[PDB]
Amino acid sequence: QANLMRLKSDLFNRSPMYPGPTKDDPLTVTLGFTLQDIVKVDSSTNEVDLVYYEQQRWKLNSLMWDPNEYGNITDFRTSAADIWTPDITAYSSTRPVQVLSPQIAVVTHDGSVMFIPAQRLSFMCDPTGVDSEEGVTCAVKFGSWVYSGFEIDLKTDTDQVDLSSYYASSKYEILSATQTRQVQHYSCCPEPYIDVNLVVKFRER
Amino acid sequence: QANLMRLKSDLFNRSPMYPGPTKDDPLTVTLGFTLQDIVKVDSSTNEVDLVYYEQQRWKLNSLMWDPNEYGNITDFRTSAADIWTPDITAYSSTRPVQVLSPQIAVVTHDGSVMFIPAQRLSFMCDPTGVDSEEGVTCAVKFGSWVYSGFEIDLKTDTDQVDLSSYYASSKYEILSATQTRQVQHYSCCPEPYIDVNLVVKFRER
Amino acid sequence: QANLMRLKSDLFNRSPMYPGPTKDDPLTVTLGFTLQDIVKVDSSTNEVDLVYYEQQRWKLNSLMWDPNEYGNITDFRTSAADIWTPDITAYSSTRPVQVLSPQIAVVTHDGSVMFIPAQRLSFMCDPTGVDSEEGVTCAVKFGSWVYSGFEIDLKTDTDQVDLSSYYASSKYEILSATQTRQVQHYSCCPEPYIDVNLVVKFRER
Amino acid sequence: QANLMRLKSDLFNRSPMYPGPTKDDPLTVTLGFTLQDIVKVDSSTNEVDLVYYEQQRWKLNSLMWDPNEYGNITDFRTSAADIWTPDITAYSSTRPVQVLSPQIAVVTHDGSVMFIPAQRLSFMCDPTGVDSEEGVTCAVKFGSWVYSGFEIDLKTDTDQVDLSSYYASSKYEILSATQTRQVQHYSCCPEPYIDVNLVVKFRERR
Amino acid sequence: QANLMRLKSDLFNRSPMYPGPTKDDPLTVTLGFTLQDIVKVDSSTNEVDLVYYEQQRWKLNSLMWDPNEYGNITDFRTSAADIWTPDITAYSSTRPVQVLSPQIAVVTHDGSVMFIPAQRLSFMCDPTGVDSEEGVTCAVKFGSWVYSGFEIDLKTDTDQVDLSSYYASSKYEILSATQTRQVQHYSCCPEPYIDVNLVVKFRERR
Ligand SMILES: NC(=O)c1ccc(-c2cc([C@H]3C[C@@H]4CC[C@H]3N4)cnc2F)nc1
Ligand SMILES: NC(=O)c1ccc(-c2cc([C@H]3C[C@@H]4CC[C@H]3N4)cnc2F)nc1
Ligand SMILES: NC(=O)c1ccc(-c2cc([C@H]3C[C@@H]4CC[C@H]3N4)cnc2F)nc1
Ligand SMILES: NC(=O)c1ccc(-c2cc([C@H]3C[C@@H]4CC[C@H]3N4)cnc2F)nc1
Ligand SMILES: NC(=O)c1ccc(-c2cc([C@H]3C[C@@H]4CC[C@H]3N4)cnc2F)nc1
Ligand SMILES: *[C@@H]1O[C@H](CO)[C@@H](O)[C@H](O)[C@H]1NC(C)=O
Ligand SMILES: *[C@@H]1O[C@H](CO)[C@@H](O)[C@H](O)[C@H]1NC(C)=O
Ligand SMILES: *[C@@H]1O[C@H](CO)[C@@H](O)[C@H](O)[C@H]1NC(C)=O
Ligand SMILES: *[C@@H]1O[C@H](CO)[C@@H](O)[C@H](O)[C@H]1NC(C)=O
Ligand SMILES: *[C@@H]1O[C@H](CO)[C@@H](O)[C@H](O)[C@H]1NC(C)=O
Repeated sequence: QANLMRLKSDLFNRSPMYPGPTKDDPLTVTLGFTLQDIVKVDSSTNEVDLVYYEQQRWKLNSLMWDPNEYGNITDFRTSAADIWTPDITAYSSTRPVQVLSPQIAVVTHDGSVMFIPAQRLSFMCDPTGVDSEEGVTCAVKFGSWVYSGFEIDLKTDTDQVDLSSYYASSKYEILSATQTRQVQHYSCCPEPYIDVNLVVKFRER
Repeated sequence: QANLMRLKSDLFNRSPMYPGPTKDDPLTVTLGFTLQDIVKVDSSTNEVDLVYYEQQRWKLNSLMWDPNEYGNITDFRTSAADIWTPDITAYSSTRPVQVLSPQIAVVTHDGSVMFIPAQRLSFMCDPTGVDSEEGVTCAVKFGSWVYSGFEIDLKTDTDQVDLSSYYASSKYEILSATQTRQVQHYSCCPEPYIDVNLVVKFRER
Repeated sequence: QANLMRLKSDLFNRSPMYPGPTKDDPLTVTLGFTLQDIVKVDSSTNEVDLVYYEQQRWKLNSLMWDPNEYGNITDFRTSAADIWTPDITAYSSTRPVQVLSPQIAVVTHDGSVMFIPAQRLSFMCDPTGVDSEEGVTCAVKFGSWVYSGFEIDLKTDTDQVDLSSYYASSKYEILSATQTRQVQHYSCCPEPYIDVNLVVKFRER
Repeated sequence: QANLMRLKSDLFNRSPMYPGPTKDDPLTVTLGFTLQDIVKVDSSTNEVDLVYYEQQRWKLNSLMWDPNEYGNITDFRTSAADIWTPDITAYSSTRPVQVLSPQIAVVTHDGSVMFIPAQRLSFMCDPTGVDSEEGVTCAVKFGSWVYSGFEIDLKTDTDQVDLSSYYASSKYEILSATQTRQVQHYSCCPEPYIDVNLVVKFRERR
Repeated sequence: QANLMRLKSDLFNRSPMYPGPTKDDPLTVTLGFTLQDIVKVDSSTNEVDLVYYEQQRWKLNSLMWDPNEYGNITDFRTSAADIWTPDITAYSSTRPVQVLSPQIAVVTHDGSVMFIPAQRLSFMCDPTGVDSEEGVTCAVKFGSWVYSGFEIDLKTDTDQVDLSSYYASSKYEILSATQTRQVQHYSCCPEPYIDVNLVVKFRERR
């Protein structure tokens, strides 16, 4: 307890909070999805609801420490309000995301942060044909809402979505699920934005 | 990091917050809409639900800085709670607006602020005839709830709503969409209020 | 800006907040309704939903100032959390009221305050007969929940509800709408409570 | 204004907040219900929705004052966040309670507090037979969730629920409504807990 | 009052908050469920809704005190925001948990804490066959979301879920209900996580 209280005090009480990334000190966030369930499709509004968790990983110099000065602590859990977190947003959602897990992240001595929020998302998707053998494909882009590619870049560790926790008695079975980095240009804005495109192909079980 | 922390400290910790516009120092807010989806119509209550994002832009002297005094920083991202934002309100909503994007704005060295909230809005609209070839037209006014034209004026850069992110497999297709400045007089109040009228004509796809 | 920051500082930072009205210093609140839409009726639960805005007006000595000492400022906008507001409550609601406008009031140099919240209210009302020529009548009382007539009195400027913003394509048309001061006694309590009774007569369009 | 600001400052800024009742300084809370409407029944989930207000009354020494030292003020209104309030909970609810009135209480010079929250409650109730002449009976217990009878006791002033504000055009009419003190033992916990059992008998209006 | 205000001040104002368990100072949380109602099943989405309360118990050195230094106070009630509480999470929920009881815990002089939140949970469950004599079985794992078995361990006092407060007029009857410790490995993570698996077998009332 004593060593950890001291470490947290030194990282969070002694400085102002990290103000986020800049063009001079950009940040790369690693994203990965673990898909748990396609809960419902609404064919009258073209909305689909997913439950998943989203692994987020980044690294800051201001969160480094030497374990020997703090009783060999290599990592700790902390409330996500104590730290900056990236503003990763689904681009075609139709409702506010519902949070299904505690807002707690893990910080490691090299300055890396891992944050794995579980979410339920409603997004735009036409499920016509879901009851056929071929199924339907739907897609949703995840990226920073406010930072361009000059401040936040994204990457994945793999292009395969993790399906090993997928609910075996779901109404829908997954035929494939990929997660892929893309670059986008928008009408509002001259600079490239980065996203990860989650593409899921599914049908009725 | 260091230069930005210093800049934010100088703009926000050294003064009281901007108390909003006055008759002596009025403010012009530029509005523009990007329509993403007409999600649903309810013909039994005459309510329609849109998903869009609303570009808001204004300029304050108290947010100016010289880039050379702060490591050539020309702009930064900041929480919308750190700054004043205009109280832009839909005049015929039937539910509280749901916020679909992070509450983060971008401030530029000339004192200009850009804020682009994504929203889902339920508003008053009769969808009878939506299943015909001619479609239906619906309209909603956006403006300040509490400031008259003597404190807040509005403008648009174009009268065409941006449709380039419109969901291609929506239940509804858009025939036209305009955004137009207007002046209104109300029973309660002797002074002109300004709004932007969003007029959307649509039908079943 | 400078004059207004100074005025707000002198009214709000230099004293404790107004603790509300007393028997020695009672307060009169003026109420008026502007009815926008009867959104739905539920004949299986006897609930009706209205959208309206409610004009509230009162006057305090502690909010007076001389305009000449503050750059000729005659009024200003301020967050409703910065000031006391009356606890006006619908007496037959079935859900929490939903707030559809920003919580911002206007204070004038004579000490008068105006606050105009837009609301959606579900309340108790039997809509049987709404589809006939004669229509139905429904009523809801608005008053302080906790202050009797010895601390808060109410009045209206007119007994006619403002119908000039009523949605022209509503499912329901308004035949009449009145707002009238009344005195009530309740089982819990020996002292008179004051309310304004909103009586609306309507039918299917 | 001046006298009241001064009184509130003396009661709330000069001390730490009341930490709640103890075995040495127990508290009696008086409860009473005023039933406004049975809004709906759901026979597919066995849930019923009531709208009521709940009168709560208790007394603390730390809220006493002499009226003569404060301009003859005998009582005042204050936000319920400024004071401790009892944690009265429905024991068979199926949704969070919805609050329909402002969170404001009235404190009197003898140290007594009155707080009357209006609420909408969904609770467990089988409405099968509601459309008959005999109706259905449903019941819900209200009590402290965390304090036993050694710290919080409950009482009623009357066993009759107040029906004088009952909505006359409700879908349901009330045949009877009682509010009655009871003592319960729970498996988790060695002390008796006190509740008030609200029993309502109703049917479809005819 | 005076002794308790003093005790609370000494435990909460004089130090920083407990930063949670570590590999060097791990923590064991005891869990137990009391099932009140299966409120609904949705066979079109495979979601089931339960109402229960979850008894949580743990022990910290930093919450110890000697009763003789504080007027023989052996325990007290305190807001759950004043203390650390474990981040126990259902692993197959489809909605945020709804809280049905006040967020108040009880701390005892030996440093032990008891916290008993009542909750409504929607979780993944196929109710096909619920209308038969054999019924359906459904399961949900409860565990820390962020702490592995090296920081938080779990146990139960019994493997039988408490059914003595189960609503007698529910749409569903319970045939059996167990609560059992398990060890899991996940794709994200090399270290063991501990959970308690709540297994409930039920059918439509007949
Ligand atoms: N260079 C600048 O001054 C500046 C100003 C504002 C923004 C911005 C951009 C976005 C949109 C870009 C992408 C598509 C829709 C939103 N996400 C959202 N919010 C913002 F504040 N970006 C850059
Ligand atoms: N001249 C004054 O002292 C004053 C006082 C109050 C208001 C005001 C006006 C409005 C309504 C005007 C428009 C239509 C409905 C609302 N938005 C809302 N909230 C307000 F506080 N405006 C000016
Ligand atoms: N004389 C006193 O000490 C005192 C105490 C409490 C109240 C009070 C009254 C009400 C009810 C009056 C009206 C009908 C139902 C509620 N609204 C609600 N909340 C309250 F706190 N009024 C006066
Ligand atoms: N003597 C003690 O150490 C102790 C500890 C905890 C509790 C307690 C009891 C309850 C339950 C008792 C009743 C049935 C369910 C809940 N309401 C809830 N929350 C609590 F914190 N009571 C006593
Ligand atoms: N020491 C580390 O490198 C590390 C990093 C992150 C996490 C973590 C793990 C989890 C998942 C474990 C279990 C199954 C899915 C989630 N709950 C959630 N939130 C977290 F922050 N644990 C360990
Ligand atoms: C930390 O590491 C070193 C061994 O390299 C050891 O001397 C020390 O005692 C360890 N643990 C603590 C709690 O200090
Ligand atoms: C800032 O601008 C000057 C002038 O062009 C440049 O020479 C200097 O290297 C810049 N400093 C930075 C990017 O920190
Ligand atoms: C205030 O009023 C006087 C008299 O009309 C005028 O001369 C002065 O310019 C006004 N404005 C300010 C900011 O003092
Ligand atoms: C309190 O009431 C008495 C009436 O008996 C009166 O004389 C006195 O003025 C009042 N006190 C104050 C401080 O107003
Ligand atoms: C605590 O209990 C003792 C008996 O052991 C009693 O005599 C004393 O009055 C109590 N109060 C204290 C120690 O403050």
